[PDB]
Amino acid sequence: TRSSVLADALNAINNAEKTGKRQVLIRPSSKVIIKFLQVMQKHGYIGEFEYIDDHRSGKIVVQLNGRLNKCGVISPRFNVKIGDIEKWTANLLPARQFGYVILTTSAGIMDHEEARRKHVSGKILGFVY
Amino acid sequence: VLVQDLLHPTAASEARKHKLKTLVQGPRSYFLDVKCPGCLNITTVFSHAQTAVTCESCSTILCTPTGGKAKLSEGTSFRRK
Amino acid sequence: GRMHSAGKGISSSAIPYSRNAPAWFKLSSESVIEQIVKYARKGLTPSQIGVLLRDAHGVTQARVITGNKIMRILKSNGLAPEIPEDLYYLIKKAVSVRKHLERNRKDKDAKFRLILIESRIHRLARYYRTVAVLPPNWKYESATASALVN
Amino acid sequence: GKGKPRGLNSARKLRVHRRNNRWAENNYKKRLLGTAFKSSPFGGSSHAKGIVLEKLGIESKQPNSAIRKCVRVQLIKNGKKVTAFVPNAGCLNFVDENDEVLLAGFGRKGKAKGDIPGVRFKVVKVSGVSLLALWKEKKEKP
RNA sequence: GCCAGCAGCCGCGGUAAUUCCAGCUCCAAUAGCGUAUAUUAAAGUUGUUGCAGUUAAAAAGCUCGUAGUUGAACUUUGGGCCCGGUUGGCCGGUCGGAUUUCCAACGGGGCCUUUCCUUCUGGCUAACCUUGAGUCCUUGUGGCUCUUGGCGAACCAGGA
RNA sequence: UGGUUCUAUUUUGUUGGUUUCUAGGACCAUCGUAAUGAUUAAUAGGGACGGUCGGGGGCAUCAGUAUUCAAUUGUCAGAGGUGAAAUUCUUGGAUUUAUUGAAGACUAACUACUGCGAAAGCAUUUGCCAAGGACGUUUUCAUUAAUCAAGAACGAAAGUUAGGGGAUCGAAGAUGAUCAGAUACCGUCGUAGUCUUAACCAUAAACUAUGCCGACUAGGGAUCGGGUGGUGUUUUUUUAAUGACCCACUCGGCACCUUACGAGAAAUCAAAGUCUUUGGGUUCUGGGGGGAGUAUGGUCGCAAGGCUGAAACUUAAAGGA
Repeated sequence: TRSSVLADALNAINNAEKTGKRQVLIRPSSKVIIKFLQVMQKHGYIGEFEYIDDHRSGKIVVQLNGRLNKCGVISPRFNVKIGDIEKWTANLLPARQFGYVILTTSAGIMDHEEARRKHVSGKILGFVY
Repeated sequence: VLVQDLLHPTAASEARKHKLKTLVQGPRSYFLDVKCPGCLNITTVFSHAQTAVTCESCSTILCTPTGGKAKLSEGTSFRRK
Repeated sequence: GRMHSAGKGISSSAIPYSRNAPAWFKLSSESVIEQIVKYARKGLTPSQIGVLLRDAHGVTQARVITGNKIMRILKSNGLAPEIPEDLYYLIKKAVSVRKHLERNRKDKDAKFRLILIESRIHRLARYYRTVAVLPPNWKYESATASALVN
Repeated sequence: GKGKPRGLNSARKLRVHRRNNRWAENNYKKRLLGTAFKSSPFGGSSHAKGIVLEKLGIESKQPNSAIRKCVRVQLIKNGKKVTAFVPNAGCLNFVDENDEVLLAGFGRKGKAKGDIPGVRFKVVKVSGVSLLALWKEKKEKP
């Protein structure tokens, strides 16, 4: 089916952006996703993005920059311990600096560098660069 | 096209595009207040019948069901709504 | 894409957004209640009720006009039927097929299709297990359908 | 969605569908029946004692001609009957019939070396004193 | 002169053989060399690190499945004050190391910003919200002697 | 806050047993304390709904037409057949023609870089029967999903078991040809089989000789299926309406071109790319060439046979581009 949501829309967003679409439309709207973008956005990777409701599981427009390089969903959703992310960054982030791996705790549908300032960890859904 | 407002496009592009994509979905079918000539009565019929409905009781006939839209008889004002 | 063939059909209804009223319709809610409950004993099935309601009188769905969903209502009134209606057409199909298999044991297409169909049923019968709407144990039995309806 | 189950509860079906696979890979074949103990000469070894029979002559495989020097043995164990191969010179001479010889592999496993056919061993010692010496003349024989 | 013979493999030898037998001559190890066997590295030709599977040897005929194996994200972040370590500079303070102001790095305990610290009965207090007195000296948040109201986790020891 | 219920340290000598004093358990109702308490809803899933789509399946009808045969209908020499032949039919007038008939077999052209199915595989027509993909969706449930040793459906044809069918082809068998031979190629007949019901077998170059999930890289122009928009093309009927059409857009296909930034032994590859800068998830397989997918055991089958699968021995190449 559609067996999983976040995935489906994400992939189309790394298949809009590749071609230089300035944007996207994506179907099944969640909370999950709303939250996901709200992380991405804070970090300078998209803008605006103009929910639309239709009383349904609902559609979401995401205006572009042409920055996005790449935002795969991970995906069992594994478990993770604090000191373990130190394995991930370098197995899927080009650098270190930068470019956020990203995970789901309790607060928080929130990356790892903010995670230090909180000292928390659970399961790791997508990742950006 | 490298870009476009898909929010609101043309009115065009909807009329033609398929019911289930105008973004927010909405039906095409719609209802249709019928004076058989004899009576003044006014029966609320649907554009896609499936049933022919009788008019009110006069026992009259109205509108045959086909693929999609009734074919209504001769008499019938069929003002829409 | 229909669970049995190579077929990816698309076609339902594009309930319209408005939750409340048609407005252009100005008759009463009570009004259609009466009407359904009028209809039922006569010889109904909820599936059909709406069709008949739609094509003739005000309605648009029961749904807007009341705060229920046909059935719910028949069930309050006690007209639900011993069966969940969609089922009582499948089993039927059973009898109506099996019978045809037995005038012409030299027919495969039909055979298969029967099974296929035994299965629609078990799965749909497993669900109207689960959720308290078939007295537990119910199991479907090929041969017991002909004095269950006629 | 490549061919493998992936979500979370897909421990069970994995520790099986490698443990099946491993099979075929030849190596993990030797190590479970492991062959090594039943089949082959040395069984679960590296070296052994044997005592010679004839001094057989085996010509070449062919891009070659080369009439080499081999000896049948009697081991001092399964008894197989083996042949084996000699280095250096004539080397043959220094293996005077029904003498004690110390055998080892041929660094190839199983398999079968260079230009020799069904042949799979070398003569390291004799009497236990080298060959290496009883050809660079650091000892001699009883 | 394709016969003897050598040659781990490629291969020499069928009348001038840089390979055989042997002379001289040189090369390598050298009180130690060779020889055969087994194992290792060589072997990323068993492989988790590190393989190959379009045709080289290999993707099951295709799908469902109980195990096995993996499994989207989200549940205190930030900021606020402290106080101290010991690397690194700037004085060496001096007959090659002792430490202070100047001062970077960097950890780390407090505590507070709505902030569990399983928590009660004592004994425990160890710390200052204390301050009964005050002042050596750079015309003072640079320096610690003292009992009285009041700090509990610096901790004994029974429990819930 | 009762009650209820357990106790069983502690004093009215004390040792033990009623049982009253105080203190710790624990509970159902009970007035009171609370911001009283339920994560998004993954371009993950499953489902419902709506127009749909398709040569996806089965059961039944329906039509084309050829072939063969036979009748009827005519005329009158060879016809057939071939590289060239001959066997073969020829007053018992074939071969041709006319029209009707009968039977089983198949579904032309359309018909393509196109359709749908898990693959095998599926095309005359219509009616039931239930299935399904793709979209559309301010429906729903909420991590249920990925691959899968075990196990279990389907599996071209051939072939088998017993009935039906037995036109045409046509191993086997017979033949005449060719040929040094010809048990083959060429020709004419021909059981069996091809077809179907019901039951077996489970192999294939079952072929993209390319496991699936995913996620990301670089341009295009086609097409099938949807959907959206354009006072868009005709339809003309009076304007619309739809419908075909055009174009714009998209999601999902089935492919194709062009590059090579990459990869490769190369031939070539938008995947065989993101791999010594070596690691997203997991199931199968191979490790020189033969011996040999044999001998053996074990097992499924009535049998054909399948799946499982050695070793001794031999060998310096066998192979790819």
